[PDB]
Amino acid sequence: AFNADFDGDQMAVHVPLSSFAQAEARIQMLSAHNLLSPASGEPLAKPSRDIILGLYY
Amino acid sequence: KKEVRKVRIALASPEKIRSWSYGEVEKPETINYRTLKPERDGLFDERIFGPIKDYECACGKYKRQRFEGKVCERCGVEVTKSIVRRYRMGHIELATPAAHIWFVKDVPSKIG
Amino acid sequence: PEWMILEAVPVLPPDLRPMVQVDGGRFATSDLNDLYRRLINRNNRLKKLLAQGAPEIIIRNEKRMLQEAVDALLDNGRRGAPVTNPGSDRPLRSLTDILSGKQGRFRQNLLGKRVDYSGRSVIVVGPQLKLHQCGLPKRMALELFKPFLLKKMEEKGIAPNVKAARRMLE
Amino acid sequence: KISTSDPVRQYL
Amino acid sequence: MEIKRFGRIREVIPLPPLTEIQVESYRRALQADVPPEKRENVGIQAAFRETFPIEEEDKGKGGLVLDFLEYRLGEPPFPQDECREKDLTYQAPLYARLQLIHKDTGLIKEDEVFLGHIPLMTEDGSFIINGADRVIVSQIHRSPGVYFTPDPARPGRYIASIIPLPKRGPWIDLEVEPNGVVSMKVNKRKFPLVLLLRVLGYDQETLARELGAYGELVQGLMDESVFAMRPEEALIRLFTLLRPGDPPKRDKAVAYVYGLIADPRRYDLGEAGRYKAEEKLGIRLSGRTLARFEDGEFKDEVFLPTLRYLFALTAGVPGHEVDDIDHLGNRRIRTVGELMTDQFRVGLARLARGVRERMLMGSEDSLTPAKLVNSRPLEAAIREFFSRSQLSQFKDETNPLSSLRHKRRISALGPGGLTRERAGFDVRDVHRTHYGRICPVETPEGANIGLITSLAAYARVDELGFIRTPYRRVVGGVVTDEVVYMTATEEDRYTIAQANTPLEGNRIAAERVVARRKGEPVIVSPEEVEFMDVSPKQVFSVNTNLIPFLEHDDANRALMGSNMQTQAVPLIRAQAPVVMTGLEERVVRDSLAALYAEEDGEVAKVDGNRIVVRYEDGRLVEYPLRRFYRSNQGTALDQRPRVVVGQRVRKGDLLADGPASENGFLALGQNVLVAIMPFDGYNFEDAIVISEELLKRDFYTSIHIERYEIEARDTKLGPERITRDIPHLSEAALRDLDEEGVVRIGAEVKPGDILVGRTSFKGESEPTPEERLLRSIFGEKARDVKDTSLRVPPGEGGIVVRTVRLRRGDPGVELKPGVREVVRVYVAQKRKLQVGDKLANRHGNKGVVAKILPVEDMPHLPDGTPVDVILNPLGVPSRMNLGQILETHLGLAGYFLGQRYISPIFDGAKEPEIKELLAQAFEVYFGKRKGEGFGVDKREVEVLRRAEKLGLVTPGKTPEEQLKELFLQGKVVLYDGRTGEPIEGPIVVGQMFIMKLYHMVEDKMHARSTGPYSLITQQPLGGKAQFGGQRFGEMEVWALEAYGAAHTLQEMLTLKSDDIEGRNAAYEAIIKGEDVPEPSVPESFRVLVKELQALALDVQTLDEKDNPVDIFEGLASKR
Amino acid sequence: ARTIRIPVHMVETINKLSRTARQLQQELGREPTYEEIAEAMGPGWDAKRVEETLKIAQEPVSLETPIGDEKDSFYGDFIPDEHLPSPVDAATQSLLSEELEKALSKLSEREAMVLKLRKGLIDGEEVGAFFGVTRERIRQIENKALRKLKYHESRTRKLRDFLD
Amino acid sequence: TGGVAGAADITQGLPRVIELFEARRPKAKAVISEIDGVVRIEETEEKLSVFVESEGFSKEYKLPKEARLLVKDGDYVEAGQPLTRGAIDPHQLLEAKGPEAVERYLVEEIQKVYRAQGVKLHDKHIEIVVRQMMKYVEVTDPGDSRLLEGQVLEKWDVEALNERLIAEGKTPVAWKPLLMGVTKSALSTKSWLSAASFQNTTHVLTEAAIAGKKDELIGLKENVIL
Amino acid sequence: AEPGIDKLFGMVDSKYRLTVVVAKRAQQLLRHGFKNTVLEPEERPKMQTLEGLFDDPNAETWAMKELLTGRLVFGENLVPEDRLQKEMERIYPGE
Ligand SMILES: [Mg+2]
Ligand SMILES: [Zn+2]
Repeated sequence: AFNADFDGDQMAVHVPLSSFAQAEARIQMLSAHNLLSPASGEPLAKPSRDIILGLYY
Repeated sequence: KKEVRKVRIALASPEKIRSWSYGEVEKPETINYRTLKPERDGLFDERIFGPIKDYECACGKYKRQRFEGKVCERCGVEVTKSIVRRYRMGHIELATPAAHIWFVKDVPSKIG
Repeated sequence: PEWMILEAVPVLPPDLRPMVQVDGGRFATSDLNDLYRRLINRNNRLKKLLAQGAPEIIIRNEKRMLQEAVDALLDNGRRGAPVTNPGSDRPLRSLTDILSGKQGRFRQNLLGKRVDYSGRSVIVVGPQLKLHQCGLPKRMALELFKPFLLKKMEEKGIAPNVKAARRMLE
Repeated sequence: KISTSDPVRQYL
Repeated sequence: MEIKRFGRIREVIPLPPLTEIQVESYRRALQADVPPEKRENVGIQAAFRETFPIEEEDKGKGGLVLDFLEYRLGEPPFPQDECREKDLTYQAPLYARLQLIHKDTGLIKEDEVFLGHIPLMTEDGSFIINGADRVIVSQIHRSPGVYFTPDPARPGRYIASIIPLPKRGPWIDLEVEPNGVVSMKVNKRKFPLVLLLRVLGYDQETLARELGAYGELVQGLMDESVFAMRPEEALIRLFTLLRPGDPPKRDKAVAYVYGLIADPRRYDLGEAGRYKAEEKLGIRLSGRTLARFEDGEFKDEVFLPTLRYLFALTAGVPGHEVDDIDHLGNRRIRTVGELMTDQFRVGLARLARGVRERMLMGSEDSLTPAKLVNSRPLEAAIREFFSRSQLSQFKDETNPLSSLRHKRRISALGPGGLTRERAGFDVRDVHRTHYGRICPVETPEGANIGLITSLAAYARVDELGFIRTPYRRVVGGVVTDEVVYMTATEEDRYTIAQANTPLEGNRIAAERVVARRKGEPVIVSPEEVEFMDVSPKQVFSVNTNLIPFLEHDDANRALMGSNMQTQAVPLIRAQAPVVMTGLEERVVRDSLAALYAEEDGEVAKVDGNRIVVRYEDGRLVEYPLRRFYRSNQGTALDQRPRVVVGQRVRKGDLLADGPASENGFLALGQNVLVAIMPFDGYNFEDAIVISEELLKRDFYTSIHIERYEIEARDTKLGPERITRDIPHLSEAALRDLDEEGVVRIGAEVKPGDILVGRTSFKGESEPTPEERLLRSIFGEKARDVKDTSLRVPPGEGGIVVRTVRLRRGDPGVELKPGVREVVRVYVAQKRKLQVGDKLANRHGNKGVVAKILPVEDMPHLPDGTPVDVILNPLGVPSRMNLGQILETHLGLAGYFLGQRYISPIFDGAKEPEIKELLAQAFEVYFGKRKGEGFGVDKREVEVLRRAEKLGLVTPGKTPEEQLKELFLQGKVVLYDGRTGEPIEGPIVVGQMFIMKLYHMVEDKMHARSTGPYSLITQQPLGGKAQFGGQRFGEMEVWALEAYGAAHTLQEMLTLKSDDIEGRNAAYEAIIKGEDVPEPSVPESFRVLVKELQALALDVQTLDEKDNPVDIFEGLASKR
Repeated sequence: ARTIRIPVHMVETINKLSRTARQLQQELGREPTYEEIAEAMGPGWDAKRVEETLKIAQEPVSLETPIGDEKDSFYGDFIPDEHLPSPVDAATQSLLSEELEKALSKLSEREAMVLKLRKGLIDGEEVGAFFGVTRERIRQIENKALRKLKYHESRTRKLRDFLD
Repeated sequence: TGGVAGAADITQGLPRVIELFEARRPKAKAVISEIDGVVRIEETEEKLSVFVESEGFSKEYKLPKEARLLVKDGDYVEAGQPLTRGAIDPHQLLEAKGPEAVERYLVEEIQKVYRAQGVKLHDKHIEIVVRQMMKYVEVTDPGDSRLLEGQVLEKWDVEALNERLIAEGKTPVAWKPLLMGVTKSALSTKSWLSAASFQNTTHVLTEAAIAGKKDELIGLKENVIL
Repeated sequence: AEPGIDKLFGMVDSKYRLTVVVAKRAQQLLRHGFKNTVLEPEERPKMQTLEGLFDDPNAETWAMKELLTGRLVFGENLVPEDRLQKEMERIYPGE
């Protein structure tokens, strides 16, 4: 989803203060819920590089 | 108290210029060094724009919250911190008018 | 439409055009203020010029300056560009330049603002972690959730009060 | 146009 | 250990002195080492002569003649180290001899006037401007000439261009649009390209016939005959064409300007310009530029040839007259000297400007010294260039290599007058001519790409900044050891071949062998091969040459590799690569890392701080060793002695090792045994798994040092004292604050401990009514001073190692105004590698540590030795740098064979040679195994089964034989470590070099809860100790907008950044476990409305029914 | 001429100061330390005086100025703010006033409010502090109430952690 | 896209996707058939010529040297059909085969680029966008505000609806479907707030002010500033 | 992921509605006293330093844990706006 590799990439982090902001955040913004992309009905939680390599062999 | 549901830009009536304003800035007196205080009536005067200190007044006749909405007898200071000093408006009264370049130099001269 | 003409010039608040003490004892003020003086000085010299007696050429001459000045604060550069004295041939930010400008108001009103409960570090793969969660450095968490912690310190015996709980972690 | 010239011309 | 090196291409000549670019330029620049008698008069002496003869004649009384004699600069005010301890700019003093003449009897000579303190160069090539060593990076641009480029929009015909730099100085162009006009433009407007020739003396008849008989375009020249029939009158006529309303009479004034002195450049009267001439167009030069003032009648051997070639270029093949701008023979490289000499002469003009005013101010004759000279201009001028130039920068000594490359890189941007920000892609691309002159890899990533790049190996700036790449001569089928440093341009006239060509000595060996004419690959015959490439090395830069098998790595990723080295941090356990290219030695040597022995002798004393050697000449000198010094970027620089007591030294042998050298060889990171397979996810996209074992030994460990500084300022409220006194709460925190005020050396400082104490006053001008009560309640008599004490910023500190305090009676130091006194605190800290760090090999595999595994369970080989790091395979296919995979293989060999090797650039080791060493290795590995008493595992056999089923081992051969095969392939059997079972399938392993990368300031994971706020904009701001908030950009807004994150977005716009009343109630609410409040209006909004009201416009918010509502809570209603 | 008005005398003063620095630049080759200027100027000139005048001589700086790499940097965002209670302070006033308010009530609204109001309400007068009752009852209840208040606040430690 | 040189006919990659969202006259356009009829071609040396005709009328089409013709002497050509080879200007196709055609062309012509580059994004999105490129039209038969004015399509469906259904007097508000670039579509919109953001903060306001504009907050940009 | 998020999604007419419900339920859970719940007895909310989640860890983790059950009622206009806060203070103690 985020185009991030570990060659030194750095991510920021924010905090939901209201009980509402939290509500939305963990309801409709939490990762484990948005699995299929808005661009295509194709998943985005696809087994990336290493996982396939394993499952393939 | 009520939700802001519509914003509106409209022209400024000179009488509305004055309505928003407090006092007239009538002299190019910023602040005079000896005392880093506002010079005379000038750009920073406390009457024109507001006091520079918390709940307290300029001279200190009234100093806490009990009387939060009243003004001082000999000097004018109604208070809640200097945010007032940053939101208040003052106006300059022009001798012989001049015109807004915003309306005179846009491609279609709105006045032309 | 009679309002397009100007005879009453609104002046922007003071704290928004600060006068401040810097390093060594340097000072710093919003360019707007030099422009304001421009106008006020001219406007006053005008009044006194009318009162003293009035030779035509000189009164217009001033009225011209005056006009120009009234442009300056509103928008600089549409007609000539005002300069602070020899040091920086820089357009004194005109009220306009404040709104639009290179890096103005509506502009940077959308470039970004800084969040209060934010943080940022290097990232690193978390294999065992589940999609659900994420690994966050406690050391970061502490500052991030400081107030949420403070109070929770008071709910437990770790600290008597907030200010305490604060110094406890300073 | 440019302000110096005009006044100069004006009183001169 | 033994060294075996594979490739054989006779390296004919050693690499040049790696800093000559910087060293020699400043040498010719300021020719001060040699008397004014010596001939090299470019630079300073030149710039001097250029503006010294100040002729001021008439307007009142004049006849002024101030003349230059000799330039002499000699005794440095202070020395290098002192210049760094104290804030100082190491500069030499200069005062040249001056004598002013008079029209009345008398010539007063006021010998010296020291104006301008000009910086000097360190023996390495770097400077010392203010505290930090700085460097002047070279540049590029259109070398002052004349070219003809195709016309803009009309497909038709091209136009001519005459390029004269300085800026002040015309810019000509010749264009013909035949319905009735011709166009020659100096400043802007156009006119006929003949009225001028006529002025000079070229008449329609002699001109048209000799010049364009072969060129019919002559007809446009003799066209307006009415004016062509009056000579000297044409002079006045053109004057008239210019436009001010000028006096028709001015005998030979403006003609002079485009004549001899100023505008046309005063560069070399032989090559600086006349080179671009005789070869490109025309032939001679009768004075520097088109110049003469002897008879009033001017001579122009340049104005006719330009049109001569336009008539020639337009009409056929005199030659093929099309100039590719990007040819390096068109682009010059400004060496340091030029860059300084220019600012030096800019100053000379500023100086000469004010002096002219004083030829009139001084009463009578005594006006030589002070009347004519004021040092204010030259100082400011030159000073500005070394401290404020966009080109001079902090030395990048993250490690010597870095400090060197940074010394020798070449930039685009700068003066602005050579190449600003707009024009790009044609310049940014790697032009053909860039060969051996510029690296094609070196330039940095990001917008600023290709514009900034360090030169190549054998690249050298000849006479005028033109990178000549060397190429050896080959007469017939014979190749020579003779070399010609050729200009970009001439390179095209010949048929050049590559070094890879099978050579018998002087004999080429294959009939159809590759060569490349002019930017075009061409298979030529041995008989056509005019010239040959010098070396593989010259093709790239130093920084790049250090890569093992560059040959097998995608030029793209090889860039990363080259820039990675520039980010190498010195480890307290340097190690040369198990496999090197061949320049590690030369790098450390040419860089000034290690300390070499001048002449042969024996050693006397070997201190940890000095090695006083005794030369056989009967002399002995003490060689100090920068114990522990602070690099600009905070990396340690120590010289560790490698010579024992009483040792006969060969001339030029390492006495001590530099910051990162093992044994005279460059060493960063440390060759580590590595397995190259997938681990759980610990190495997933670009993650690296590390063996705890690496930390057991102080392997990747590095010493840092940050320099915290605090000042005792003078407030009108009262001086800020620096004392052990910390007004409000504990002695516990005052311990390490041992010295009254300063902290004790060698004290371990953690985040939040006082490093230094200071006391300033409480309010702005008045005391506090509320604080008045409290103080009185428990202790009225209280020091009303405020704790403003330098503390340990979050992040980290180590142990204090040095401190500096400068009080009232200053020795010879510069204390800024208001600054009562300063207090420096140098802290040091050991950085043992950990999960947050990033390491990367020379190839480009960059990545971060994701997990430090217990030696207990990571991949272990059959004999108990386990792997240090486990690299993910997947990172290799996509990227294309098999060279690392090649390194690991040779590495494995060196591990068992206990030897290091040197694989050159493209001539190095070959796949068969490595398979050969692997063979030898199988015997050390498995031979001892045989004798030690045991054979093969069930495991070892099992993996073999799966290996033949794979196709890595010839079915039917004995395990012993099979494993040899399998090893030769570079892979061995590895057991899990966690289970002890084998890892189905052989896995390669080996000695790969890997460095650790420097941790930037940003790295220091920030994190802010609440903190300061800007004064005018009310958004969160950091600085010293409060971290400062993160930016929530539009792209991020949308992210939320897209989600149904309404509140979360409001928050980010209100409570978290601008809601003044919001953030406050926010905090408090949270504090009282109160669910946060509902957002008030943002100051962004308010600031706007008012900014908006500042202009006539009135913005009023409205209600349900169009009615008011109020944003500004209660402060806008009046009174 | 100046943004911060300067009297004619200070003006000429500054001119004389400048002029003098000029004649001093003439020979030293050393931009005079504020020692020369004092001397050359005249009767009552000292280092503190000149350092002060030249500080007032420097006109201000544009709060809005291009900074660092002029790409898009505006100077006025970097200055922090002082009157405004950074959250930390708002929380302070909350607990402080709530706890100060609890103690003020469980007592005598006599010498406690006197010193609470005299010190926390108007301005910083033992005698002029109490209404009709003289000094002896002031010191009496001030010091006895102030200490019972402090010593029980020592028991239930709420105040100890210096809110400042 | 492309460069002026001999005959560079199309535009690939992003450059195109710009040429599409922003209605633009391609480098190598393709004259469309304003008329749906039959084809006819001619021989003379300099310029070619294709003529489309029905039993009603015929139309002359100037096809210079570079134009490679897709059509042949003989068959039918629907309105807005490619008569030249290559790119099509959306305004013209709008005029010729209607909006439906333009919209349908835009979408599919846009996907042409991404599809060719591996990306598989749902049409939906491009549609949402294009729609907005036609949120406005042109006027030719007034009622409330004078004729030449470009205004929001649905806002006229507002006027026309109530002017013929609730309040009598059928004053038909005759308009002309207008297609405008994505940039312009937004550059000029209902709420000035939004327009102040990007266009000419200086002008956007001036107008919005004079007219006393009530920005009904809908849309996230404008309501975010608040 | 989270417990029966599908089940939850299905119980609402709009995704964004489910968010408002949970958030407002979590609100009330804390304000009126945290014992304002419908399912505490046998199998309820739980954390492990002890089994103490029974008192006050995560508000909405509860809200959702109740909503998943069929005891709560969310409407567009179920009970008049101000009389709700009054009847709730009257019946739920803990302050
Ligand atoms: Mg990355
Ligand atoms: Zn008062």
